[PDB]
Amino acid sequence: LSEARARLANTQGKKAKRKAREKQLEEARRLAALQKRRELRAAGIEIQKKRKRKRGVDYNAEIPFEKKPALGFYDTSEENYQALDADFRKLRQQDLDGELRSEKEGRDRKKDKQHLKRK
Amino acid sequence: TAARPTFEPARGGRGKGEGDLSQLSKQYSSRDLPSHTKIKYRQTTQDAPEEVRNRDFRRELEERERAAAREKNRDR
Amino acid sequence: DAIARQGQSKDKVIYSKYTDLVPKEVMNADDPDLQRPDEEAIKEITEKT
Amino acid sequence: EVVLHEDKKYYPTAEEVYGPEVETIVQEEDTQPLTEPIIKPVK
Amino acid sequence: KITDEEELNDYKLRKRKTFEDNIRKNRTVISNWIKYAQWEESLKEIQRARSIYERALDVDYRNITLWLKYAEMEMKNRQVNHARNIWDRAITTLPRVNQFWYKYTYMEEMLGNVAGARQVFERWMEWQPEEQAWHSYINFELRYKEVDRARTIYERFVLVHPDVKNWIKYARFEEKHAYFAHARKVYERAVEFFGDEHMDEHLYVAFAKFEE
Amino acid sequence: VIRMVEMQKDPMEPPRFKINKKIPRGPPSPPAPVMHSPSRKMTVKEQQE
Amino acid sequence: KKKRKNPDLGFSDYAAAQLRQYHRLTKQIKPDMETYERLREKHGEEFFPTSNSLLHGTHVPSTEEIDRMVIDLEKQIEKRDKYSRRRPYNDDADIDYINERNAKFNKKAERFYGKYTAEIKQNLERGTAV
Amino acid sequence: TMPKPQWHPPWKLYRVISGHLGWVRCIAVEPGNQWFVTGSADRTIKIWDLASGKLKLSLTGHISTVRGVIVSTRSPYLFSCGEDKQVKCWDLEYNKVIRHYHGHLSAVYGLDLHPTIDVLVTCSRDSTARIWDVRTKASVHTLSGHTNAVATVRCQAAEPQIITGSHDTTIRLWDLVAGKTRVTLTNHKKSVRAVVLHPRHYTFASGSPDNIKQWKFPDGSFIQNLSGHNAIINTLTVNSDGVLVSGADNGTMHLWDWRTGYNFQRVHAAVQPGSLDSESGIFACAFDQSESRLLTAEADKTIKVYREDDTATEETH
Amino acid sequence: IKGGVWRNTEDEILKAAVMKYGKNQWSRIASLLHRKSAKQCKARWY
Amino acid sequence: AKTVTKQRVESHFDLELRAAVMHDILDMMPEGIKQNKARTILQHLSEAWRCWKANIPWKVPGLPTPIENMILRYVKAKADWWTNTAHYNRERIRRGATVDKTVCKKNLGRL
Ligand SMILES: [Mg+2]
Repeated sequence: LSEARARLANTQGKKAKRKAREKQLEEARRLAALQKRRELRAAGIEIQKKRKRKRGVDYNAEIPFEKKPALGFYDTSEENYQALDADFRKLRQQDLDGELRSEKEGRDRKKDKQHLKRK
Repeated sequence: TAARPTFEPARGGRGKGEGDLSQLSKQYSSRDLPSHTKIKYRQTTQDAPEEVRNRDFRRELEERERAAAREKNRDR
Repeated sequence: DAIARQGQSKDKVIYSKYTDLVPKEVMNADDPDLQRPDEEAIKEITEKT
Repeated sequence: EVVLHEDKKYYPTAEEVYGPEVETIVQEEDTQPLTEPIIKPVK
Repeated sequence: KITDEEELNDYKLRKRKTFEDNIRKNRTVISNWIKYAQWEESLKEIQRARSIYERALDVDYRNITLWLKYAEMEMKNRQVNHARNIWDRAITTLPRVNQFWYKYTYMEEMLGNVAGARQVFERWMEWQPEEQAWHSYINFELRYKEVDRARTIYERFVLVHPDVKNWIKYARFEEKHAYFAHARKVYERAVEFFGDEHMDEHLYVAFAKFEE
Repeated sequence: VIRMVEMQKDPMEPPRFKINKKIPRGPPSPPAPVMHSPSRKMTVKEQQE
Repeated sequence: KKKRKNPDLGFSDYAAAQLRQYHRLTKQIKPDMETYERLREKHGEEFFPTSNSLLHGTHVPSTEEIDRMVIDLEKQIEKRDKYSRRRPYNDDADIDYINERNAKFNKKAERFYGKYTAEIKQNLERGTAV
Repeated sequence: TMPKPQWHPPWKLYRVISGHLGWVRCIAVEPGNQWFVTGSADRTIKIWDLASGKLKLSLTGHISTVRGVIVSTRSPYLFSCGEDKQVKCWDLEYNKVIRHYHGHLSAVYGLDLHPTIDVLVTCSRDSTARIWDVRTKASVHTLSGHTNAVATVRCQAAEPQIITGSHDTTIRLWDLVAGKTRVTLTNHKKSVRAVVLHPRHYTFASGSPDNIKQWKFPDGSFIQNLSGHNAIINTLTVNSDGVLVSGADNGTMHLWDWRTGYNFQRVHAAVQPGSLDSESGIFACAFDQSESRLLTAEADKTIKVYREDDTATEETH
Repeated sequence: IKGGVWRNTEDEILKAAVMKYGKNQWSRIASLLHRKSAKQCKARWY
Repeated sequence: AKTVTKQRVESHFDLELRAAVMHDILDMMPEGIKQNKARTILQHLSEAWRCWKANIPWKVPGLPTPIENMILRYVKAKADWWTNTAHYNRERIRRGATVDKTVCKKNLGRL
């Protein structure tokens, strides 16, 4: 029965399971390098690192494959947009992304269940 | 995933002869050596367009149709 | 039409009006308007090409 | 009046589906083999 | 919790790399393009997103919701004249998509540009769209004022959509705004125009109800 | 006035530069307007069938 | 007292829902006659333009107009985001899925094949009989 | 009634040729009415006798379905293309392949010969058309600019020398010299799968499942709109007497007046005995050089041959 | 050393395994039930 | 532009069959269809081919008759290709011609 439940649950193969673990390990080593770099910037030690790749640094530096918006019949050279408020004392990685679909739905499912069982 | 269909093909115009001869490579196949470097043309007896222009095709077609039907009749 | 021809030239022919959607008339018979241009002009364009 | 499996005639005849005026031509293997050519050279 | 703009730019690097990789993978269906443009507009970096929508229109210019999202980004971020250019290019390249015309005549009315919406409606009646388009332009007029110009629109609409139901609706209009003599002139023009052998009952039914 | 001589090319000289480098396909020419008919009307029943 | 009924039929088109949504927004709006008569008296001859008059590249809307447009468009985005209402999740039904996507695919199977596969489910619930 | 249409005598089937083992996807007539080629999905090309309807030769060599076949008028050659990705020249002196035209990234759907230059043009599924020199087997130009598979192509000697419709619902009129689009005609709503050229009047027709359209040549003006044959049409062919033939995927075939745009006959032919009701379909149709026989390559692995009915007017609208 | 009498537990695992794997994969179902082969699972089903 | 030589033949055939079906369903749907639902019809065609090979009678209870007829058409076409390839390789194996071992196993499995 235990093997029956454990095999009725599974849908993933070898490569999906190694990629999920690789994603968790990449997240862990990213938080570790983040802590090391945060300490080096907090005390203040300007050790620079390397980069060995052709593409990839072209994303933050500039607009990647930029197409200019086609212009005509209306002057649009004067108007501009206002940048985002930084606010780096409340802002979190979850805040930029927005709430998760599973998280919100999960929450409601909770509420739903609660009300049903209470009634 | 890995095993997946296509739903769009690979487009042409970005390799070996497509825009600037792929910037003039010095690589060439053995199938790209000179071969049949002379176009053969239709001669006067074959079906040259001088001979095809004046021909009434309907009479000759009807005659060949009649001969084929007569052959099929005389066989059985 | 000028907002339609951004990167095109001035002699490019594009269709953007509703008068381009209405059918023309029957164009009755052997009219010298709808004719393949000229056999010597055909030979000239053939030689150029 | 039993019909064996060896006959079992489905799919009625080409003369029955197209009629008498249409002449039906069933062509398996061909006249003039691949050595005997189409448009002939000037000999 | 993110500190100063180094770690913020690292997060932006990871997200833009993920989106550009998804674009490189598929290059088709615009959910990747729209999601990447929404993520770029959510961080108020809308020039990146202008580039994203222009690239996505280079991929597929006949996809109407892509135009709708790009123009509603430029309306949402207070860039009126950009969005105005976008709607003009939209109604130029897709003249049969009525969505663009309804939203652009709605934007010009919400911005207070009356005559701009009049000119867009006249460009729209150049294409001879449908019943609902002419009714929306009549409703635009009657919402403001101008029973005479709306009557001219009705004249054009009965000349370019000959149908007994449209003459009945214009008759009901001339009833409801108390121009019974003008309505009678419309009646005497309609019953002569339709002829003798074609008509269905409804014209003479509504005209008998009027004279009742 | 400038006298131009074409440089004399070495026969025993291999290709000079890398050519295998590849960049993605650029933007196509400006989109053409569609000139379609007015959207024949779709019904709920046929949409379900 | 007035009374108006407007239910929805089936989907059938992306343009019919647009038209319904446009009739809703265009009945909700209210015109200001003061700004209208002001711009009319300022513009004069060209206030009733043709397709080709001159004013295409002239209008500059003030802050109140663009604020009204932005607030209206935010309300329209909210009304669009409320389109697919989540149906309440009961856990008393015998679940026949092991994933999160399997439940919705079984729901689609019950949508499409649910009219035809009505005897076999009865056979299952009565004990694989009949 | 603004026009008065010319009376054309109705057509009738008189010969059903059979012997392919796959969908007959192409057909073409020799310049001398002695024989005609078909190409089919049984990976062969069959020379048939045009008078007797007898199989004259069978030529193997393709790896996949044969999609287009054409006989050259200036040279004694037989050009063929396939889903193989292979474009071939068959020397009919030897009945062997002498030249293969390499460079299509995917399946090749049609091909046409330029009538005066010795230049082959081909359609492919990789959204391109290619321009080949016959003598040097090399790609002169790659006509790119369609976004979906390219279905049909034609050639003139006069202006725009290459006209091609495709599955992106557009039609591009090109420049053979430059290699760039001159006119993009977007009027169709569904995929253009057949373009055809009129022999005299310097107009052309184009077909898609919504409707069929007639068009002036220099810049593509709208002239007319021939409607009523609403199925997926695969081929169009023009008679010099102004008879237009539209054959569809559902086997239905309509006969049309070129000038007035009038439908004078509808032909719904029947399938072969073993065949299935869902298998009625026309992939190709061609007139002979006498323009008095109509050869249709069907989806029931048949060649059906039609000729005019010799009985006088029982017709005229 | 395969087979014998069928219990309710093996039959319910067999039902759930047909619900997961289908009626054309019997060696994936019989890997879920020891002391029962694929022919036995197929026969017990039908 | 790689050539379909000998080990790409079945993969190229089944690559082109899918494309022909895609073009036909893009032309066959009427004007107000959401232009989704291509993948499902392709799965119905693959399942119809499996049910042809298994000699299982294939019927989907609700399905539009143009889609059902088109799937039957292309399944008959793939049946013809499969069967003619089997006849050809069986004649080759009978005469003693140069054949692969994999084509012997595939041909036994088809026969
Ligand atoms: Mg495994």
